[PDB]
Amino acid sequence: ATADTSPERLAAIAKDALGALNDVILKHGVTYPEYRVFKQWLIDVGEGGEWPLFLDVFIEHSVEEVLARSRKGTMGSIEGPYYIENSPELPSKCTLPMREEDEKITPLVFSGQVTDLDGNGLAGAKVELWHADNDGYYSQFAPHLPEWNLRGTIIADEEGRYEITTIQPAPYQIPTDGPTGQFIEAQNGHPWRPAHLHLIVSAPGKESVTTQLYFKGGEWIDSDVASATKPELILDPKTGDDGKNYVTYNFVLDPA
Amino acid sequence: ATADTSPERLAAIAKDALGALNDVILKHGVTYPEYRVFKQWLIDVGEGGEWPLFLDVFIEHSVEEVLARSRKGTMGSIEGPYYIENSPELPSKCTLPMREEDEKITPLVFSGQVTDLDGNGLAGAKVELWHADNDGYYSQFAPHLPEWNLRGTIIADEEGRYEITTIQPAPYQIPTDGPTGQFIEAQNGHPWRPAHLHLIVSAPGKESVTTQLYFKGGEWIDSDVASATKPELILDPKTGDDGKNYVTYNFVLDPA
Ligand SMILES: Oc1cc(Cl)c(Cl)cc1O
Ligand SMILES: Oc1cc(Cl)c(Cl)cc1O
Ligand SMILES: [Fe+3]
Ligand SMILES: [Fe+3]
Repeated sequence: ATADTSPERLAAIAKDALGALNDVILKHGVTYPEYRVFKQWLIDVGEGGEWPLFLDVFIEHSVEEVLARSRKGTMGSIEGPYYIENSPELPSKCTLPMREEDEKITPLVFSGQVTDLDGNGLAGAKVELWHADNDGYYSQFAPHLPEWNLRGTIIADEEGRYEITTIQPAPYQIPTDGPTGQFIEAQNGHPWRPAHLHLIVSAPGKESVTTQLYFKGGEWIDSDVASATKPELILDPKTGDDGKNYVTYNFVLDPA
Repeated sequence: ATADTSPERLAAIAKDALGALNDVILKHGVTYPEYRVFKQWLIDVGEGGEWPLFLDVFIEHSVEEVLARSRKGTMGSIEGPYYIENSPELPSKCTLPMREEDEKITPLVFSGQVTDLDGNGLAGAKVELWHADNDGYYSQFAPHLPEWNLRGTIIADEEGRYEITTIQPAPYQIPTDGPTGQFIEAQNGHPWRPAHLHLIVSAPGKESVTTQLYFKGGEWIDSDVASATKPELILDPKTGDDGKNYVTYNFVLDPA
């Protein structure tokens, strides 16, 4: 990864970031035993491979918030740590790859349209969808799962429409025993994110959008540990007589 | 390491530390490519074993500053990452262990007295001294060095006096190729600390003091990368006719 940040921009960011942290130590009278625990815990974060988790939980929301200012289309949200590029392509009307341990979960039928700022529908539009199973696991991050379980890139039709059947994911829990979970536990927090779909939506000559969608009534929408929920992103699915849940959600893309 | 910090104290520290960092992202409009570089660099810090270095350079000074408020005796300074417990004991009048590559350096004769707040001299007082050689290396952190090179615990006499001959350390440079050095290089900084002695001074029923001493005229006293220099800690050694440099410095210990 590379960034085009100047020495002077970096200096300025570093000065107030370190200044700020040093200010917090002063305000709170952080002790030497505390400093020692902090040092060991930073070591533990790295040793446990949790920098992607910790940052995406506690920092990414502010980086999306910056990006949001430059965008007129659908609300973005954090990518989080579980995205995988090049998920297998599926047609506009499709069902995500899934196991038999998944086919017993009430189906979720997700429909809608990808458009521009003026509402023109968009051909060649792709919807990359990934989410957790009813167990709260992601494929490629749980060795029991078929590697593209609940992952796909949907090819939207000429009008920019799709109909994807999947399942509702379970809420996600941050493993309690790792450094991040221990950080949360030690301050009496909840290591939970509400149930959510991840989507990256793209189209020719359009700026892609990374977002998440949530479920009205879901537990933890009011207390997402990653501060990544937005009211605009909450789905209210209706139940059909097949007993499946139906929801329509449209994507609006900024020009590239 | 353990600390006795409450869930509520931890919550409060975390809230403003993360809040502060998220505020810096917002103020500066930190980008996704920047966020990605930041994430990789945190990973690299851990992989390179540089959490002790980075924190002691950029954070420890604030933790000593907190501790300083509760102390009436000699000014403290940061421990930094190179302290080693149980260095071999030496008598009140002694010379630090050193090589032949060290005996060619002009000697530094360091004298003084350990006392209490009222100026009463202190028996059973110990002066743990450690510093770098003329090359800027520390023993146990450079495989060529005898493991206690320029390290000792000095036993002060009945009056609390010592006379330790050593050498003046060279200034210290933070390795430029590691994540911390690369952090410094990318913002156009200087990876240098002024030449310094480290001391931990202790006595029966007294609160030990961790401090450093610096050298008038030394380069980088005006720009210590670790912000750990204080005017009270700067030595002005006088040259004798043996051509050795002489300095007197007294330690004043708070009661335990
Ligand atoms: O997408 C995610 C993002 C974060 Cl931060 C967490 Cl904790 C879990 C996720 O499933
Ligand atoms: O004692 C030290 C403390 C720090 Cl922070 C550095 Cl960079 C070098 C040292 O020799
Ligand atoms: Fe997720
Ligand atoms: Fe040092």
